[PDB]
Amino acid sequence: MWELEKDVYVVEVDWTPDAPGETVNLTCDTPEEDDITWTSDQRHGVIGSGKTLTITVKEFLDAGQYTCHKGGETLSHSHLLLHKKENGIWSTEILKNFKNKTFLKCEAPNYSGRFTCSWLVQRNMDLKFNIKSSSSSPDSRAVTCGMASLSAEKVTLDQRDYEKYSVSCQEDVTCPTAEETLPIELALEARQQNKYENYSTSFFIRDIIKPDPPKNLQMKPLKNSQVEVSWEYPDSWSTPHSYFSLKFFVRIQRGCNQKGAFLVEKTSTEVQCKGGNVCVQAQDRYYNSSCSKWACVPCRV
Amino acid sequence: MWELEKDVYVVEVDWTPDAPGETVNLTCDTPEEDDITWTSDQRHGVIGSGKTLTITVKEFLDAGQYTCHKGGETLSHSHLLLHKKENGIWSTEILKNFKNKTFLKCEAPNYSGRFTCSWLVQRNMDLKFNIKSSSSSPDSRAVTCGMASLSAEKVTLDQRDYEKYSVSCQEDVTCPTAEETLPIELALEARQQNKYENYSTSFFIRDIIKPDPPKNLQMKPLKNSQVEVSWEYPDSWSTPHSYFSLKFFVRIQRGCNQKGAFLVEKTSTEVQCKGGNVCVQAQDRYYNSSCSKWACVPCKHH
Ligand SMILES: *[C@@H]1O[C@H](CO)[C@@H](O[C@@H]2O[C@H](CO)[C@@H](O[C@@H]3O[C@H](CO[C@H]4O[C@H](CO)[C@@H](O)[C@H](O[C@H]5O[C@H](CO)[C@@H](O)[C@H](O)[C@@H]5O)[C@@H]4O)[C@@H](O)[C@H](O[C@H]4O[C@H](CO)[C@@H](O)[C@H](O)[C@@H]4O)[C@@H]3O)[C@H](O)[C@H]2NC(C)=O)[C@H](O)[C@H]1NC(C)=O
Ligand SMILES: *[C@@H]1O[C@H](CO)[C@@H](O[C@@H]2O[C@H](CO)[C@@H](O[C@@H]3O[C@H](CO[C@H]4O[C@H](CO)[C@@H](O)[C@H](O[C@H]5O[C@H](CO)[C@@H](O)[C@H](O)[C@@H]5O)[C@@H]4O)[C@@H](O)[C@H](O[C@H]4O[C@H](CO)[C@@H](O)[C@H](O)[C@@H]4O)[C@@H]3O)[C@H](O)[C@H]2NC(C)=O)[C@H](O)[C@H]1NC(C)=O
Ligand SMILES: [Cl-]
Repeated sequence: MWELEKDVYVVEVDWTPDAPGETVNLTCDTPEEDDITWTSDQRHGVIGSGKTLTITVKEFLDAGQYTCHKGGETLSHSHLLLHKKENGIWSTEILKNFKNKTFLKCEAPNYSGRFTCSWLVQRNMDLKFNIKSSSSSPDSRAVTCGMASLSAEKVTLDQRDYEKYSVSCQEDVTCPTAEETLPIELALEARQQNKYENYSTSFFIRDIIKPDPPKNLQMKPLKNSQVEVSWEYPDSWSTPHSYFSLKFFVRIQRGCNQKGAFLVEKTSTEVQCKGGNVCVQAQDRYYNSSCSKWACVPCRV
Repeated sequence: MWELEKDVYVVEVDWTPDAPGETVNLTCDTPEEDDITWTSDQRHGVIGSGKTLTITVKEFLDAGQYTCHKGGETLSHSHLLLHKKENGIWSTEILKNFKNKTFLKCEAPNYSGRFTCSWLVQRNMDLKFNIKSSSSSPDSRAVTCGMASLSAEKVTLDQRDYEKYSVSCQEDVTCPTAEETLPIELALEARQQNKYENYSTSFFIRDIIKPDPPKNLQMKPLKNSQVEVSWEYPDSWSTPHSYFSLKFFVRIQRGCNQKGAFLVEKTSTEVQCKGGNVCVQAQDRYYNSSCSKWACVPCKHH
């Protein structure tokens, strides 16, 4: 057993059929020692007595809020969370993993240090999240995360729509241009009713980069079946652009889709369409990170 | 007098003819107090006695290793180095200054933070060098230098060729784009026998930059007395090249010389030669730092 916060404890439990439950002592926060009575918010009536209550916690009915009493007045209460362990593996049942079998997915629009991480939930009910820097060493990368919020966007995997959550974070001290020598290690604590689980992830900001689509994609014809297309770097992207260079792929219509797109490092090109869309996306010139969303415009005069 | 390291002390001395030497007390590192005697590695026999030896240090014979003894066994020893001061000036006799009358010359091939400093020596014998960050304040630039090594190259000044030393250094913390707001202040300690001197220098890495010569200098003709010459930035140079841009000068034949060289910011040009060499050197586009070495290459029927 271990303390999560004031008067909230987590109990690790082996979830095999014939497992011996953990015996946990819960003492009352009062100077008195007589006429002490205990109750649970999962059971009817008095379930114990004595200043210290000793119980065997195996099932989830053995969890919850245990309340003290003396002479009809309440005294204190302690909360029990369960951390399931089955076949040697810690449970991961509150969150739904993405197609790539990861649970936490983070992406950053630039190298400033700000980024967001997101996850999916199997059932959006009675949830409590909290995310922070897992490693707390001096040579760790300090991060200041916000509070988790339910997002309007709903990811659809298999034939099910999962609600997604998200949280924005900022790296404390930064030098965008500097090379990253060690990763950002994060940890999400997840609760659902009286179930406790936790998810961890490590990453370099360079690997999670995904620029925003190029802005001001304008049109200008040239001759029969030819048109010059121009654009400019997005406002979100890191500055100066001479250092944080970008490359672009250009495809035609009728992550990184490289089926029939041609590379252009400059911010303009000449191409033939005369019917259909001319779409262009961006990527960091020097590192193979995630590409941007497509920015499309028709091919009409 | 002041301590350089454990049991090694430096004595500042005015080297005018009739100068009063500095009196220095040397105590023994032992709990005993009787039968204590002193010797020197510059003098024969016992030169003193008592737990504390008091001597007048003026000449170099008064320097060296002073050893402590009791009952035939050695106890401890202290080393004395001399720092000469003549006409108010601290001596600079171990090192030979360059043509520009400086002693330390540093150069960097890129903005990484790595660089090297070099110096010359008048006589390569019984030398000990050590270089470090002179200022040790919080707002100073921290540097981690290596060990000084004798170089194969020998600079030739006047009518004599002098042996050269060099040491590579790295600036602890770096930010590629960042502007340098204060310089890198270094200090070299030099010893030769029992003589101590020290040399200092301050610089911004941007000022010591000297790129390496441009690589893959290929040729491709055009017409009678016309030919296109192309090259590419050197591998040592900082990246990305869109930020760390370079300039190039192109001269003809038959450390920026630029006597008859013409500027080209792009990595190629068309020029007339039809006989001779076409040489090209590089420089940082935006700062007037040192230029690179030259990269040279030579130049019927219907
Ligand atoms: C993700 O999820 C995992 C899985 O739960 C988290 O891992 C757990 O973290 C907690 C807190 O960091 C760990 O608890 C600590 O455990 C140590 C060591 O405990 C063992 O050794 C002790 C020796 O004194 C012993 O007392 C312990 O006994 C208890 O537990 C057993 C059952 O295991 C039970 O039978 C006993 O009756 C006891 O109740 C155990 O054998 C312990 O020393 C710590 O306590 C000290 O330090 C704290 C901090 O100051 C202090 O407050 C205490 O008073 C005490 O001085 C503390 O209990 C837990 O062990 C981890 N789980 C595992 C499997 O190792 C992980 O933290 C989560 N990560 C994130 C990022 O959220
Ligand atoms: C390059 O070369 C120059 C030239 O030598 C170096 O300059 C010298 O650096 C050293 C170390 O930083 C300096 O020594 C210190 O001196 C101070 C002040 O000393 C004066 O005032 C003292 C007042 O208490 C007094 O005691 C001193 O007296 C001694 O010297 C006189 C002769 O000058 C002699 O007659 C006496 O008998 C004494 O022996 C002197 O008047 C001193 O306070 C320092 O000591 C304290 O701090 C150290 C550090 O913690 C500590 O260990 C000590 O116990 C003590 O608490 C220390 O001795 C020296 O003064 C500098 N030279 C000059 C001319 O100023 C320079 O450092 C070199 N640079 C590089 C980068 O290598
Ligand atoms: Cl210099």
